[PDB]
Amino acid sequence: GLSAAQRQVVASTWKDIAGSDNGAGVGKECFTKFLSAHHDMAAVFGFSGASDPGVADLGAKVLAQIGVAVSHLGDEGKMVAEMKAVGVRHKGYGNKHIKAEYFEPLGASLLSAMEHRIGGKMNAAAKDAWAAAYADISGALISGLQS
Ligand code: HEM
Ligand SMILES: [C-]#N
Repeated sequence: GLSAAQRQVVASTWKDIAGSDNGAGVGKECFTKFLSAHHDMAAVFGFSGASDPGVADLGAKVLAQIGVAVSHLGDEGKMVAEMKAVGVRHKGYGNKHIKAEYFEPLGASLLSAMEHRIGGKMNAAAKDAWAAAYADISGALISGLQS
């Protein structure tokens, strides 16, 4: 759960993270750094490696989905219901054995890619609130995945 203050710094910094490309660039960097660090993850996604054209594609779709989750943070039941639906779709994605443990390393890569973009605006308060926001968004996706 996010506090009112955490919801506010997440909604505020998302404007800068989204940039003029709806976070597409942040997505490309997150997924390229993640798969370069964990080569074993390429197969879970069905990618050939970090250079596969699909990582820039999927990176834009993930960041665009985080953007609609950010627009619904004020209604928790709404945000978790729609992230559960995304999670239910993941049962049939990649190697079809996506595991809950894979989400915490992905989170670290996302927060670094966000910081890379926004610089000093991703301060300690922004990082804690985005860590809390990533915990709820992926947590709701995992619930759908395990349903
Ligand atoms: C390490 C964990 C994850 C894995 C292995 C994974 C894997 C995949 C794969 C393989 C696809 C491509 C499906 C296709 O070919 O159409 C996909 C699509 C998608 N993923 Fe993930 N995903 C993960 C985490 C996430 C997270 C954290 C989000 C949260 C926003 C997310 C959001 C999406 C979206 C929006 C799509 C596009 C299709 C749809 O809306 O269902 N994924 N994911
Ligand atoms: C998930 N991409």
